[PDB]
This record gives sequence, structure tokens and C-alpha cells, in this order.
Amino acid sequence: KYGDKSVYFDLEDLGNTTGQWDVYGSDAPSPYNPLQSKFFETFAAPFTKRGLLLKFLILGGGSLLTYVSANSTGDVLPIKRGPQEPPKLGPRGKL
Amino acid sequence: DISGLTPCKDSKQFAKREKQQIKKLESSLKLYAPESAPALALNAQIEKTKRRFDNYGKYGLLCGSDGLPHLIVNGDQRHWGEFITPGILFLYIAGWIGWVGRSYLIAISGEKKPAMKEIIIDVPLASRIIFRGFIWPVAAYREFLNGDLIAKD
Amino acid sequence: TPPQLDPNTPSPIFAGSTGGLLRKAQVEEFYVITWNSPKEQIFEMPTGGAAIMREGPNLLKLARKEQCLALGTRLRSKYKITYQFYRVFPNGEVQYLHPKDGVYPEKANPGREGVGLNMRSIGKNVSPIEVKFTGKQSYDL
Amino acid sequence: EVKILVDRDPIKTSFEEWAKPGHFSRTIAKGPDTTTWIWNLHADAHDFDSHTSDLEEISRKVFSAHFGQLSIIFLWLSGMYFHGARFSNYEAWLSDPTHI
Amino acid sequence: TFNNLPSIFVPLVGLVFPAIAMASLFLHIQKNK
Amino acid sequence: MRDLKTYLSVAPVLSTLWFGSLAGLLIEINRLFPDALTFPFF
Amino acid sequence: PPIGPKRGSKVKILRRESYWFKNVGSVVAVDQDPKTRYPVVVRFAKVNYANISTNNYALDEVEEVAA
Amino acid sequence: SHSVKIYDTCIGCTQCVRACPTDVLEMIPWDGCKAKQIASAPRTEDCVGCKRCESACPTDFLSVRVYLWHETTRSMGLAY
Ligand code: CLA
Ligand code: CLA
Ligand code: CLA
Ligand code: CLA
Ligand code: CLA
Ligand SMILES: CC1=C(/C=C/C(C)=C/C=C/C(C)=C\C=C\C=C(C)\C=C\C=C(C)\C=C\C2=C(C)CCCC2(C)C)C(C)(C)CCC1
Ligand code: SF4
Repeated sequence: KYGDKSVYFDLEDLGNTTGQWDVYGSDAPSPYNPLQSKFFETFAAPFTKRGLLLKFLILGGGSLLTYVSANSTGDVLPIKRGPQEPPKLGPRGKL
Repeated sequence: DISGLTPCKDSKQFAKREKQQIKKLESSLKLYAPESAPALALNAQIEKTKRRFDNYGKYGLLCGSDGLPHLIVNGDQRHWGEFITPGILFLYIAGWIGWVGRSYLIAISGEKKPAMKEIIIDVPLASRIIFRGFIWPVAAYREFLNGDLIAKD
Repeated sequence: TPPQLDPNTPSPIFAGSTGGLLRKAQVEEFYVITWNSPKEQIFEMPTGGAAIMREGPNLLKLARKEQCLALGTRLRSKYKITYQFYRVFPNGEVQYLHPKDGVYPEKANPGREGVGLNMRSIGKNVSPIEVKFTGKQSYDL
Repeated sequence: EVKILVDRDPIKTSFEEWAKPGHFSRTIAKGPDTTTWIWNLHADAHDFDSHTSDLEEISRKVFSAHFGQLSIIFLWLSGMYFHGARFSNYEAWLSDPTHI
Repeated sequence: TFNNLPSIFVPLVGLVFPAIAMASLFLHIQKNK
Repeated sequence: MRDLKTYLSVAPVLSTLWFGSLAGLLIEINRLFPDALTFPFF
Repeated sequence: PPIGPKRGSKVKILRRESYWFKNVGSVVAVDQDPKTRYPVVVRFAKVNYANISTNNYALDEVEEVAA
Repeated sequence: SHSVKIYDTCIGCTQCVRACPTDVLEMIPWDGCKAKQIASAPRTEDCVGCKRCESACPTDFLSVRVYLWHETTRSMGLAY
């Protein structure tokens, strides 16, 4: 009996003694409109498969990153501009 | 003239160092009255500096291109006074100390609780033992020959 | 001896602390200690704070064995009461743990056997070269 | 009520406890088995809650220790005022307290 | 396009390959046969 | 004075007395023979 | 016959794993039971790292010193 | 988990067991000492490794002897 006066070791009800309570888990039904839910369930199902989501994210993020860096003109980031200045000589002539 | 070093009584950089330090002291001597006590202390320091440089001149110190007394510790007799005559004077005194503190430790080794004489030194026993180490080298020599210097475990 | 068969006895009066059973009880073993206190009194429980154990039987569920045995030694040395704790896995199978013979382990009860016991001095252990490329170590011959 | 509440001659002034070192405890008032004894002597030197387990003796010890600390602070102040008297330019600083 | 090759490979080794290796080695770290 | 000579026999009191005497000796030697870098007395 | 050294005999230690290895000690007592493996109780002048001056030693882990 | 092996130099003083905060050790009957008891170690799986057992063993070096080994949640002193 877990609900007795200061008894907290009901052995068959070991979820209440171990602290397996859902502090905030609500079993209340779906709050969203079912048509919006159906839209998201059909349009996000392609991303459900994990082994096909990890591969997709890898080969899509790397693709977009190696692409947007390649076709980045010399206005976004200055490393692709160049010196844009006469190169100055180093110490001792150049050495 | 060993190791490419001119002597310090002949080194121009040594005399220049002397004159520089003396001018540095005199520039601090101008701010005080000539009869005042800081001025007299500065003048005493000036004579101390002058006779210090004179003594480094006369004692055979060798001065380099930087103009500072270098010590020739190799073994040349001309410079034994730089390292060996002090060095023996160290090994004597140091060997006094260790021959005393060892002997004391042997004299309080046969007590019941000999640790309460390590922290509370028997001044009579220590004063009897202290001058035993005056002529310590013959005692250490003989104890090396008699085997009393090294414990046999 | 037969174990003591942990019942649903009451617990001490405690206002709650941040030293309880977080997840080592949900998925792994947690522990429970039972002690018979002759009177109701205050005691410093090992999870931080101060609880008031009741008269007669008490029961406190703790997260690891060191809490249980620390509290037990403080009980046996300060309040002189006889403690005995268990280990309860999250599926059940409460394991009797502390005395294991009824008498405390400092007393040489017969029946308990020699396990973890080498019949040699400590420096007669062979070197690691003797037990190299073998699953055994230098202290298991 | 708040009485005076003192007692006469609780501890005998003598150098007997100056002689035996580490007198103030059980495990230090035996002598040095090792050199850790010295460190544990100085470490537990002012640990009056470890020497005697009563607040009376502890409180007397810390009270007289505060008196020793006050004697030290007064001695240090005497030193500073004296070094300002005989070993200072305090007059010359008063005459020109911006370049002296 | 040879001054553009650093822009291809520095992200692909420094951002993409570290994500690949971190993910794969985190899966290898938590695997259970 | 009994048991004061035992306290003054203790290692720190005795060490501070010995090193105060020794330091005064060295200090007064360096006053007498300042700025020494050789032993010329032979 | 009493086995081992005597209750005041000086002895040295041949135990490799001891603090007082190749160091002399004083035999306090020898347990005459022929079932105790380490009967020779020795007393040493200087403590070990555990601040302990005595340990029981075996008969073959000990050597009666000739001094 | 750990490996608390003891050796026959034990004298049966029962201090290793009275220091043990996890009941790893327990005195058993024995015939090798004046006290006629020796300290076994059945519950080695409960050993945290704190070595209070061998900080209380009054032998020349040690009789109880903790060899640190595979660390489990009981041996890593984990309440979570
Ligand atoms: C060593 C490899 C490496 C490389 C190649 C980059 C590259 C870049 N970093 Mg840096 N970064 C790195 C390591 C690296 N980082 C580390 C180790 C740290 C921690 C100190 C940082 C911290 C850091 C900060 C704090 C910031 C950057 C920013 C940037 C961007 C440059 C800013 C700019 O002018 O573009 C401007 C370009 C944009 C604003 C557009 C971004 C385009 C994104 C990246 C494309 C998305 C690709 C893909 C879907 C996601 C990745 C997939 C994955 C598999 C890699 C550029 C993409 C800046 C930035 O852009 O923030 C996002 C910025 O604020 N980085
Ligand atoms: C009102 C001030 C005050 C008072 C009354 C005390 C009183 C006490 N403290 Mg506390 N403490 C204080 C301030 C104070 N402390 C401060 C400011 C700190 C932070 C550093 C601490 C940190 C502290 C710790 C961490 C511990 C104590 C402990 C103790 C007790 C024993 C101390 C002892 O015997 O050492 C006697 C005195 C010494 C051993 C000398 C200390 C030498 C100092 C550290 C060297 C510095 C000197 C100088 C600046 C350096 C130059 C020296 C020169 C010669 C080269 C005692 C109850 C101990 C205790 O109760 O444990 C049970 C303990 O463990 N204190
Ligand atoms: C109005 C009276 C009075 C005054 C002035 C003080 C002042 C002081 N007390 Mg307090 N004290 C008082 C009443 C008073 N007490 C009472 C009634 C009690 C009992 C409840 C205590 C119990 C008490 C304790 C337990 C301790 C103090 C301590 C201290 C000193 C703290 C250090 C400080 O601030 O240095 C500032 C320094 C000075 C002002 C220099 C002091 C110089 C004069 C001569 C002494 C002050 C007058 C004093 C009460 C003696 C009266 C005459 C005497 C012959 C009877 C300080 C001097 C602490 C201390 O330092 O220990 C010594 C301490 O441990 N007092
Ligand atoms: C000369 C007079 C005298 C004599 C013979 C005694 C004798 C005694 N006192 Mg008392 N005492 C005195 C003066 C005296 N006291 C004074 C003036 C004070 C006020 C501070 C006290 C306060 C006092 C307390 C609170 C206690 C004693 C205790 C004792 C006993 C132990 C002494 C000991 O081992 O410590 C010898 C210690 C020393 C000689 C150290 C001197 C420390 C001084 C005060 C501070 C010096 C600090 C220094 C400036 C800073 C360090 C600098 C350095 C790094 C260069 C013994 C019966 C103890 C006792 O009986 O209780 C069990 C005790 O608890 N005394
Ligand atoms: C370990 C390295 C080292 C070395 C080799 C030296 C060496 C020297 N230093 Mg330097 N110094 C050092 C570390 C060192 N110092 C450190 C660490 C510091 C900072 C604390 C200093 C700070 C320092 C200063 C500030 C000064 C020196 C000075 C000196 C010189 C000492 C002159 C003197 O007074 O002795 C003279 C000899 C003695 C004091 C010994 C006398 C011993 C007694 C009387 C017994 C001897 C007689 C005996 C009975 C045997 C007789 C034989 C028979 C009849 C029985 C000397 C060249 C001084 C100097 O002149 O500058 C060059 C100087 O002003 N040093
Ligand atoms: C001359 C010279 C030199 C050189 C030299 C050499 C090289 C040497 C070597 C040497 C050696 C190679 C040595 C060895 C030794 C060894 C040993 C082994 C020893 C021992 C000893 C002892 C043991 C002692 C002790 C003691 C004493 C007596 C005192 C104090 C105390 C005591 C006890 C510590 C030079 C060049 C620098 C410079 C010039 C001069
Ligand atoms: S502490 Fe050492 S000697 Fe004592 S019972 Fe345990 S194993 Fe034996």
C-alpha cells in the first residue's frame, strides 16, 4: 500500500516508490486541428526514417555548405575577395 | 690574460663602470646639503665604491668586453683566490657542520626516545660536540679508514 | 539464518530533500534500510538534512549501499539500535544485504566461507611477467 | 541577569608546558615519531575546539588569544608611529605634500 | 576553378567530415551487440 | 630557570638564536669587508 | 621446547615487503602454537608509514642477529 | 567489480571490517593467528574502492589489499 500514512515502499507498485511518475506528461487528446495534423503527418513522413534522415542530412548539409561557400562572391565573406591591396615587403628586404 | 680577458685594473670598461656608478651616486648627492646625513651616507657609499673597484683591480680579477670581473675557476694559481681558496674554506666550514650534526646524531642515537632530542637540542651536548668538528677532516679521514664513517647495516 | 522479509513498514518524518532516488532506482537497483527505534527522535539522514525516525519500525529507501551502511553505523554507534538493509531491483527480488548471517560482520560467525583470500604473504605474489598474456592477475595466482 | 562569572587561577602560569611540545592534545603530547608531528603541531596549534571539548575553556583561550592579537596590533601601531617619528620625513611631507 | 577548391574542402574537412565522424563515432560509442 | 632552558633548547628557538647570531656575524663581516669577490689573504 | 627466538632476543627481518626490511627489531613474543603462520611479534624502534612500531613475522622471515 | 584480496598476514583485529562502509569484508573463523579469525571478502561487487580497509590494517605493509579493477555503478559511488 503506497497510499498509506507514510508508507512509500509498495513492492508490487514499484513505479510509485522508485519515482516513475510523469511530472508533467498529459494524456490529454490531440489539441491540433485534425486536418493540420494530417497535413504535417503526410508532409513530414519522408523525414521519419532515421537511417534515411541521417544520410540525407549529412549529404544535404555538406552539399549546401560546399555549394554556398563555392558560389559566394567577394561581398559576403572577404577571404574569397583577395588582398585588394599592394602586398607589402617583409623585414630584411622580404626575409 | 686567460680566456681572452684583460685584467680589471687595465680594462677601460671597468673604469667606465666605476665612473658611471660614481656619477650616478653624485647625481643623487647634489640634492642634499653637503654637511647633511644623507649626503654623508652617499659619500661613504662613494668611497666604498671607489675602493671596491680598486680592490677588484689589485686582486687579479679579469674583466671581459662587458667590463665585469669574471672568475677563472679552472685551477690557475693566479685565480685560486676566486674559487679554490674560498672553496676549501667552504668545505671546511660545511664539513664542520655536517661533522657536528652527524656526531650529535650519533651521541643521541643511543637514547630511549632519541627523537625528543632532535626537536629539543641538548645545548651542553651540542656545545661539547660543536668544537669536535673544528679539526673535523682528520676525524672524518680516520673514521673512513676505521670504517666508522659508513654503517654496516 | 533466514532473512527478515522487508514489510511495508512506515517511514521517518521528513520534509523532502534533493538527495533521493533520481534514476538509479527507476532502471537500476536501489536500497532500503529498516531499523527499530525504541523512541521517536531526530537523526541526520545521509541524503542531507535531518529526519525524525518514528517509534517502533522505520523504513528509509536510499540510493546506494554507502548511504545505508553509513546511516546504519551512526545508528548502531549513537542510538545503539539494530539495523538491517536490503537491495531492491526495479523488478523486485529484494536482496538481504547487510548482516548476511544475523550477526554483524565484525564477529566471526561460522558458516561464512573464505572468498577473496590468499594463503601467502603479500610480497610473495608473482610478478606480472608470470601472468602476462593470461586472463589472471598477479593476485589470483 | 548578566553576572560577571569568572574564576580564579584556572591554569597555572609555568614554563613546564613550554618545555614539553604539543602538550595541548592527546596524539601530539607524546613526542615526534615522525616529522609529520611538527606540521600537525602547528596545524592544530589554534584548533581549540580539538584540544578541549567544552566551550568554557575554548572561550577563555580565544579571549586571551584575541588579547594577544590586540597586543600585536598595538605593537605594530607603535612601530609605525615610531618609524614615522624617528625614521621618517613627516615634517618635510607636511611642508610639501605633493612632491615629497 | 582551383582558387575555389579551398572553399570546397575546408568546409568538407572541418565541418562536414567532423559531423560525419562525430555522429558515426557517437553511434559506435553507444552500440550494443 | 628550569624548563625555560628546555624551551630555548627547542628547535625553532634555538634555530632563530643560532641564525640571528650567524646573520649578525655575516652582516658585521660584510660591514668590515664589504664587496668581497676574492680571498686574497692566502 | 619454546620455538623461535626469545622474548627479548634481537632479530632482523628478511621480509621483502616490510617497512623494516634489513632492519633490526626486538622480539616481543613468539606464539608457540604450530598453526599460527606468523608467530614472531617484533618491536621496532622507528615507526612505519602507518605510525606502527610492531608486526608479527614468520620464523623464516626473520634472522637472529649476532649482536 | 573491484578485487579485494586479503593475505594470511592478517591478525584478526576486525578493523578492516569496522571501517568498511559497504560490507565488503567479514570476519570468518581461521587458525593462523592469535585471534583465530581472518577477514574474508565475499561482497567484492559492492566495493567502492575507498581503501579504508587498508588505512586501518595494522600489519607491516598490509593484509587486506584492494586492487582497483572494472568500475561498475556500485564501484563508482553513484546514487544516480
Ligand atoms: C574549422 C572549420 C570551420 C569552417 C569551414 C567554418 C565556416 C564558417 N563559420 Mg565557423 N566555427 C568553427 C569552424 C569552422 N567554421 C568552429 C570550430 C567554431 C567555434 C569557435 C566556429 C564558430 C563560428 C561562429 C561563432 C560563426 C562562424 C561562422 C562561419 C561562417 C563564415 C561567416 C561568413 O562570412 O559567412 C556568412 C555566411 C552565412 C551567414 C550563411 C551560413 C551558411 C550555412 C553555414 C550553410 C548551412 C549548411 C548546412 C545545412 C549545415 C551544416 C551541415 C553539417 C553536416 C556541417 C562559415 C560558414 C559565422 C556564421 O556564418 O554563423 C553561422 C559565425 O557567426 N563560425
Ligand atoms: C578572524 C580570523 C580567523 C581566525 C580566528 C581563524 C582561526 C582558525 N582557523 Mg581560519 N581562516 C581565516 C581566518 C581565521 N581563522 C582566513 C582568513 C582563512 C582563509 C585563508 C582561513 C582558513 C582556514 C582553513 C582552511 C583552516 C583554518 C583553521 C583554523 C583553526 C586553526 C588554525 C591553526 O591552528 O593554524 C595556526 C597557524 C598557522 C598554521 C600559520 C598559518 C601560516 C600562514 C597560512 C602563512 C601566511 C603568512 C604570511 C602572510 C606569509 C609570509 C610569511 C613569511 C615568514 C615568509 C582556527 C580555529 C583550520 C581548522 O579549523 O581546521 C580544523 C583549517 O583547516 N582556517
Ligand atoms: C563598553 C565596553 C566595552 C568595550 C569598549 C569593548 C571593546 C572590545 N571588546 Mg568587548 N565586551 C564587553 C564590553 C566592551 N568591549 C562586555 C560587557 C563583554 C561581556 C559580554 C565583552 C566581551 C568581549 C569578548 C568575548 C571579546 C571582546 C573583545 C573586544 C575588543 C575587540 C577588538 C577591537 O575592536 O579592538 C579595538 C581596540 C580598542 C578599543 C583598544 C582597547 C583598549 C581599552 C583599554 C579596553 C576597552 C575597555 C575594556 C572593556 C576594559 C575595561 C577596563 C578593564 C580594566 C576592566 C574591543 C577592545 C574581543 C577581543 O578583542 O578580545 C580581547 C573578544 O574576544 N569583548
Ligand atoms: C610569560 C608568561 C606566560 C607563561 C609562562 C604562560 C604559560 C602558559 N600558557 Mg599562557 N598566555 C600568556 C603568557 C604566559 N603563558 C599571555 C601573555 C597570553 C595572552 C596571549 C596567554 C594566553 C594563553 C592561552 C590562550 C593559552 C595559554 C596556555 C599556556 C600554557 C601553554 C604554553 C605553551 O605551550 O605555549 C607556548 C607558546 C608560545 C611561546 C608562542 C608565543 C605566541 C605569542 C603569543 C605570539 C607571537 C606571534 C608572533 C609575533 C608572530 C610570528 C612571527 C614569526 C613568523 C617570526 C602555559 C601554562 C594554554 C593553556 O594552558 O591551555 C591548555 C592556552 O590555551 N596561554
Ligand atoms: C650559492 C650562491 C652564492 C655564492 C657563491 C655567493 C657568493 C658571494 N656573495 Mg652572494 N648571494 C646569494 C648567493 C650566493 N652568493 C644569494 C642567494 C643572495 C640573496 C640572499 C646573495 C646576496 C648577496 C649580497 C647582497 C652580497 C653577496 C656577497 C657575496 C660574497 C660574500 C662575501 C662575504 O661576506 O663573505 C666573507 C666570508 C664569510 C662571511 C665567511 C666567514 C666564516 C667564519 C668567519 C669562519 C671562517 C674562519 C674559520 C674559523 C676557519 C679558519 C681556518 C683555521 C684558522 C681554523 C660572495 C662572492 C656580498 C659581496 O661582497 O658581494 C660580492 C654582498 O654584498 N651576496
Ligand atoms: C679540484 C678542482 C676541480 C675539480 C674537482 C673534481 C672533478 C673533483 C671530483 C671529486 C669526486 C669524484 C669526489 C667523490 C667523492 C665520493 C664520495 C663517495 C665521498 C664521500 C664523502 C663522505 C661520505 C663524507 C661525509 C661527510 C663529511 C666528511 C663532512 C660532512 C659530513 C658527512 C658525514 C656528510 C675543479 C675543476 C672543479 C675546479 C678546480 C678545483
Ligand atoms: S584490518 Fe587487516 S589485520 Fe585487521 S582484520 Fe582486517 S585484514 Fe585482518
